[PDB]
Amino acid sequence: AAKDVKFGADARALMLQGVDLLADAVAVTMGPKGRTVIIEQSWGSPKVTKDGVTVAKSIDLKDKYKNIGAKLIQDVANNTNEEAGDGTTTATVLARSIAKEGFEKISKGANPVEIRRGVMLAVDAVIAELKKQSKPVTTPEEIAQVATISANGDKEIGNIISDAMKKVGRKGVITVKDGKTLNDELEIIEGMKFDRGYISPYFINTSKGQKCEFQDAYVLLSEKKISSIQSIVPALEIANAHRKPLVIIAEDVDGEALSTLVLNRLKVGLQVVAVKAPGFGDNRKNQLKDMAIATGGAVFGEEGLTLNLEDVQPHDLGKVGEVIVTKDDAMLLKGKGDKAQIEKRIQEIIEQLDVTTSEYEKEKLNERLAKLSDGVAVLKVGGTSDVEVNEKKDRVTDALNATRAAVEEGIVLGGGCALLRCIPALDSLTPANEDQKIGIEIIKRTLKIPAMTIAKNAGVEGSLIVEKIMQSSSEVGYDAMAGDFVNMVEKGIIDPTKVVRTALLDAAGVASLLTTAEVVVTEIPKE
Amino acid sequence: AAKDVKFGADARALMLQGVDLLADAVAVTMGPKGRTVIIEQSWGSPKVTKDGVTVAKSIDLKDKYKNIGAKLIQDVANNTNEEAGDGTTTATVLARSIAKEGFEKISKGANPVEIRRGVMLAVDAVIAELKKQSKPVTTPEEIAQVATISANGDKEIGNIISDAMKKVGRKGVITVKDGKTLNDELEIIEGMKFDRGYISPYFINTSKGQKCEFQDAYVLLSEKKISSIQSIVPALEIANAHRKPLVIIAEDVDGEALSTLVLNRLKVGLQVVAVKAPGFGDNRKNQLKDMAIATGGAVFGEEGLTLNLEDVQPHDLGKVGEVIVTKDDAMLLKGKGDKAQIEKRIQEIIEQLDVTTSEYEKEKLNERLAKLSDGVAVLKVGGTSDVEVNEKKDRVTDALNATRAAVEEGIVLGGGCALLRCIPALDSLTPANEDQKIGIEIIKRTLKIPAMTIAKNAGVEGSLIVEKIMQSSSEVGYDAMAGDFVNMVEKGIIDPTKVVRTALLDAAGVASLLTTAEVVVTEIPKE
Amino acid sequence: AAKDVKFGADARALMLQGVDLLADAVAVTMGPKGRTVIIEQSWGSPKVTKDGVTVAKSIDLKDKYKNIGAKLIQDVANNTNEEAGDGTTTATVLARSIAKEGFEKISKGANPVEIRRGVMLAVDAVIAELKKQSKPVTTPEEIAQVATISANGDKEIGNIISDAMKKVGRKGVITVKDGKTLNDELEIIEGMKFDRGYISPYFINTSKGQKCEFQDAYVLLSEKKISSIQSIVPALEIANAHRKPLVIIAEDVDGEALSTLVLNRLKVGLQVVAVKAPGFGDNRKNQLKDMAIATGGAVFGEEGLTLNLEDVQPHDLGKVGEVIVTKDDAMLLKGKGDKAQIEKRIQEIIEQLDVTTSEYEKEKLNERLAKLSDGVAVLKVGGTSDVEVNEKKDRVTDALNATRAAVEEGIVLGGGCALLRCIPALDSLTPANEDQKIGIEIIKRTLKIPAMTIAKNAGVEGSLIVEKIMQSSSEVGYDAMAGDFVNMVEKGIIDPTKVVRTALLDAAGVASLLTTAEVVVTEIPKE
Ligand SMILES: Nc1ncnc2c1ncn2[C@@H]1O[C@H](COP(=O)(O)OP(=O)(O)OP(=O)(O)O)[C@@H](O)[C@H]1O
Ligand SMILES: Nc1ncnc2c1ncn2[C@@H]1O[C@H](COP(=O)(O)OP(=O)(O)OP(=O)(O)O)[C@@H](O)[C@H]1O
Ligand SMILES: Nc1ncnc2c1ncn2[C@@H]1O[C@H](COP(=O)(O)OP(=O)(O)OP(=O)(O)O)[C@@H](O)[C@H]1O
Repeated sequence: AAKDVKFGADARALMLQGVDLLADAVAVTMGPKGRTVIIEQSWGSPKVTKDGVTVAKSIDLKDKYKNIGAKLIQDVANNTNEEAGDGTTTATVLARSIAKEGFEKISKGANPVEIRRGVMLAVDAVIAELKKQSKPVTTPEEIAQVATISANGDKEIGNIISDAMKKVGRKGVITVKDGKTLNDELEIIEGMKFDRGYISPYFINTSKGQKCEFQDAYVLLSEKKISSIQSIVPALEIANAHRKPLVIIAEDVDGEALSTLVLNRLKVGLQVVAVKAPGFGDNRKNQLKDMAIATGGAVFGEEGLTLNLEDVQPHDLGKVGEVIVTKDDAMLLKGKGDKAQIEKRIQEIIEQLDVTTSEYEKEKLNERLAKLSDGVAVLKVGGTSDVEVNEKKDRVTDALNATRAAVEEGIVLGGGCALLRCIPALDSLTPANEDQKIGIEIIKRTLKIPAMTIAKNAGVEGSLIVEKIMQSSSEVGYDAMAGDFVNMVEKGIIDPTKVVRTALLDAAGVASLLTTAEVVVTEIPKE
Repeated sequence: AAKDVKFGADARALMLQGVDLLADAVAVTMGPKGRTVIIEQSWGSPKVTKDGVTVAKSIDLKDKYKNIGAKLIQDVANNTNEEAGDGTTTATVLARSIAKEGFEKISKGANPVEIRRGVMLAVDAVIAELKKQSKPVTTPEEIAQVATISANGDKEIGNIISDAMKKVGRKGVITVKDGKTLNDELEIIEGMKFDRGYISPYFINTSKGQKCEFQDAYVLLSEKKISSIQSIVPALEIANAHRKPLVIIAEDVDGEALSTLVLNRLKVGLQVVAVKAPGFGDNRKNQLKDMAIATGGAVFGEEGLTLNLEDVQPHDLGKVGEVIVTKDDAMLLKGKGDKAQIEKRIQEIIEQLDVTTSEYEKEKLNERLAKLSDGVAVLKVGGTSDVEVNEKKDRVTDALNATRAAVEEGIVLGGGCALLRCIPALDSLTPANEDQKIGIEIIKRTLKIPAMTIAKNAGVEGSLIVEKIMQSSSEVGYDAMAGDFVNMVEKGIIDPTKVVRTALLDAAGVASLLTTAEVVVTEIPKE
Repeated sequence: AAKDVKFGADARALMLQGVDLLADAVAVTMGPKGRTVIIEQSWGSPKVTKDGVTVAKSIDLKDKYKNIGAKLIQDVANNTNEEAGDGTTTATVLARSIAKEGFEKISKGANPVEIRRGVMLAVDAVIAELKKQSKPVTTPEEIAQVATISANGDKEIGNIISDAMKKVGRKGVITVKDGKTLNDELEIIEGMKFDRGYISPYFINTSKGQKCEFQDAYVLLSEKKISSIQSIVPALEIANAHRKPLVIIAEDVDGEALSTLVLNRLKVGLQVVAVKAPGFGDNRKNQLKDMAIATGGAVFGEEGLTLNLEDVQPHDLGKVGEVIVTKDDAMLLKGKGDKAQIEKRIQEIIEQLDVTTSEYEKEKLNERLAKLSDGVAVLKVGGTSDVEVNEKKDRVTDALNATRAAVEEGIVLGGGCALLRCIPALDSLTPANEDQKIGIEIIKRTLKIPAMTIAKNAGVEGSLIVEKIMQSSSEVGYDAMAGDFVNMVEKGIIDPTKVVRTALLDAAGVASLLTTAEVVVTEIPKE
């Protein structure tokens, strides 16, 4: 596969052209006054999006050289998204500025490696300054303000997010789902729910809603399948002797056992129900064990210390205040397990969370903890059409990620003033040689880009706005939407520290490396 | 794959061109004086259709940028069709008008998102006004008028639909089927007809029509296959002892039992007949249960509380006044069950219908309810060729959907006056800022489009007609077909509220979102 | 396939063009002030590499004739990289210089073969001079200096490598792996770790970290799978009688023995744990023998002297001070085996090393030796993105290779002065005839190329710098990074002798042979 090689300024110019194209495409979506971007899909309706990463990841150029810069900027945006979940457009603009300055400052005697060293030094100093400047979050109003700002200045989403986290705690489980109505909703699921329905409709006893209901019902857990008639008779004997319903959670119920259950329920009125055990693999056993602790019962069929169903006892069956089972989902509301073991199980789960880190394992552990502790909340966003629902879901997810980040770390002035306030810190550095001085100057000049872009999107001269902000007091910033200088903290225009620092770090790291190239090798295009 | 990017005015112009082409193609079929569109088909005779959604879906543009607008308008039309079943052309024209007005107002200082918010606020106010203006449907005359207007001014369609809904109630089951004669027909099916034929022709006892006819006949319902000769003798013995016919509905009849039945009938004249069970699986079980309840009999072979056929009893067999069985269908006319049991079964059916919604499940539950309660109505449309039959079926389906919507909610003045009468409600709004004022003005100017289009299709000046309508009383409108101003309600020109509000909402929602684009990303055409 | 033939100066010019292109692409990355080269990747992000062999291996030219020279230079670079691991760019530049000089001197009467003979003679003399000038490496500071120089002036890598070699000896096992933090980290592994996890979670006894810890635990080693319950019980009585925990390392634990162990641990609290054996095939058996020797136990199931598990003895069980086992890895820290046998094992392994040499076999034997003697060290390189991590990892690997080469042999002045100091040796040769004199002259003039290139990359006249170096004292060269003449050894600018001599030998060997061509036969391009 023959290859083409270009030397010197030509390759840099072409790469800069590609970077500028992608950055210009992504920059028009920045600020409260930004505008959306339409992407043409290959199978159906186009996407109308306002996310920087989504726009960046859907641009590939014909020329083989510009595509290199496009790919590098895509990597910057994707890394920022993966690390923080927000602040991708800021990363893109910062990377573009750094790349432009680096390409402009090269000369015959310059040493790009030392320039990169100086850039990294300046970035480290700026990040330290940001960490000094931060402040924690304590009030729900701050949470609501962060959520509102991250969601394109929409107040309803912020209020919904604040209510959700208030109800299920700040570090709970929250998810976004497609709605079917015009207006969004918040639904909170409490107790134990595992999305399974009764096997046979004959167990229905409450027609309204086609649901089966009990009160103070014995709970039976069986890890393995229930096949032999001899393996159930003691349980029904106990339930009928103590005049209490019985809910049978087992891997499955065989034809003979199911026939016995249904016939007894029909002809004697004995209150009994059966549901499939939830989860697959080790998750099934884990959930069964957790239910056993929650309801104070015992599980049958464990490989270790196996217990036989033929010798069930009244103390082995857990007690639950309420049980609801329908076509699709089942709910155990009020367990009766002892508190100490519940707390110990919670402690073990949280300890396990820190042991092994994988998205699936971590998510499963968090879901189990939420089920066993406080519950989960579901956000359903509505709209007139699918395009609207998707576009709103993007913003809602951005708001959730930003709010979580603001819970983890403090908050700083929004609107790009957080970076502008760090310029003074760069005047205390002592560059070792000339190249590090060049790098420090590059970072100092680049720190102003975000606020300038936000002002530019509003249709006003950004440079004058920045000049005015720098000379004003410490807490004064520019409110793009209103178009006047206000007290940032009071008005609630705030941003998490994690997002800002991650964006700056990733952008600088990638762009500085890019600016040291001298030769570019590509493949000749095929016919 | 390489991709192309366009900025600002060029993308807007191309997308507007595509939208204009699609809407111009679709809008020539609006109003009573509209003309048809011929769609070329790749496997037979072309379609000659006057339906907006079909024309919208049958258009794809060679260029990529215009295709985006075409696809968005297709989404609008499809959403309106699925939600309401009518009013697709109105939605298309409203979407075009909103898109054009939004594009005409974008400038450097403009803020498209706030314009969208203002548009949504205005649309909500207008829909509230419409719901205020709505009035309920009370008499069959309004049903006939709605059906007639929905079917492009065809009185026979309205009369047929009104008669059908009178016969089978206002919420019965009505289905449209192709015809084989010049004149359309209405057929009512009462009792329980399930389209199953006698297993052996030897049971026929009436030459004319080759139909098996019985009076005051026992019915034997079996969920399991009848094969054993032992299991079938007792029922025949009871029937012979009581000297009454007997119809067997079962999963299937085996060689031995079938041979016994046929030979007994032939050599002794015993009155018997057997048919397959209708439906499959759980549906079959439910159908058998419903017949058992209706006929006052008992079902054998049920998995829960199973009853075996060897111990059949006289009180376990239902009685039906009349039984008709032929090669294609079998009908049970007059059941002999308990009225309270029937009422409870209907209550359960409707309650289940109120639990979970799916087209298949809802359709099946409705079919069972109609069979057990009032029956169904079948409409057969006539024509000289398939093209005419399809073109008329389109209108008949539109009429059914419009009449159903009119039954569900109120009715408002037709001919576009319903929207024209809502303009004053927008004059009571107070925009928060300039952008919301621009959006409100956009909707205020858009609300006149339907009347203007209807007038234009008639060959007169739309603006003059709209102006004259606006200065008249609150009850006067324009009769497009006749060509004079009349009392809209008195002449019977009315439309459902649901159609109007759905069209307005969908069109505004999609168009306003479309009008906030700044960039378009599309794939370069391949080779 | 049709082929094309070229004669004389045409072919030489074409091949020289190809060689010049490749060498120009590769030489811009030489010295402390070099610049990086970007390679376009077919499936993802491009590489940003400052590695000579990587650049050379990724250039192919459309023209058939140039590809010959490109391929020959690729061969030079690959051979140098394989033999030494460093000094690829020096080899490439030397090869270009030799090829150009040889091509320049071919005439009607010249004899290329004799020129090659003279070139080889001069190269041998220069290599002898280098070996005479070398000195051994003694202090850790020299190791740090060599690592820093080879790592492109990065002191952190040098310090890390020096510390690692101090900890795990100067001939231990060091591996480079991708990290997950901003800063590179050094992790040292001691004892014996084979990355195997506990068979069943029930064995966990330390809640924090979900680990299993024992002190002074009996060790049972079984080459073959332990399945029959009778084959594991006697060890259990032994352990429960001596009141010590037992660790069962075997090929696998079947459901029977596994059930016995887990049940006893759960119900009686007996301290036991089991793990799979490491590695496959003969490696597994060798590892088991090594553990047996270290712990002082005996391996069960050996093909020779097959010792059945039914007769375990208190003295046949290994003893280990500490045991840690978790979901992924297990560790035995302080074995109680006899020292003398440990030595005999070590001498046996090292004796086996020298007999057979295959990369897999050498790696495995070295791993076993390190595990049994001193342990291993892991170098984790940090970074913000994949490109940065790869770029740093290249330099780290080059530093490791250079440090190993400098430990194996001596060190010589860096910056190209080592070769410059060897020119006087060539003045003592007496060419047999004219052609050998021409070859000696070619090598004499070529020896200056590395220093000239390094000076050129810094942005100064290379000729003046090399001339001033040659006329100065022996211990004075040019410091490119600072830009002044200094004492090379004192400043710590040194290189290994192996790298220099290998690069010179390979470059001369290939270029001299290339410079004796007269006809080039190439395949005609296809369609
Ligand atoms: N009303 C406002 N006035 C001033 N600055 C604002 C205002 N609202 C948001 N900002 C600032 O603008 C930026 C928010 O824009 P945006 O959400 O597009 O940025 P991003 O996080 O980089 O990208 P995205 O969220 O699309 O991935 C943040 O700097 C936020 O501080
Ligand atoms: N004789 C009439 N005079 C005035 N307006 C009329 C008359 N007949 C129908 N209309 C109005 O014209 C529209 C009916 O046309 P049409 O059926 O093409 O529109 P649509 O409901 O948007 O689409 P579709 O063809 O799918 O039903 C409705 O607004 C109806 O109120
Ligand atoms: N500060 C310095 N001043 C002078 N010479 C230096 C300095 N640092 C390194 N050198 C010399 O420059 C050369 C380093 O270049 P480099 O490591 O790129 O060459 P290479 O070993 O041929 O290639 P590579 O390591 O990429 O495979 C070596 O000769 C080293 O001795």
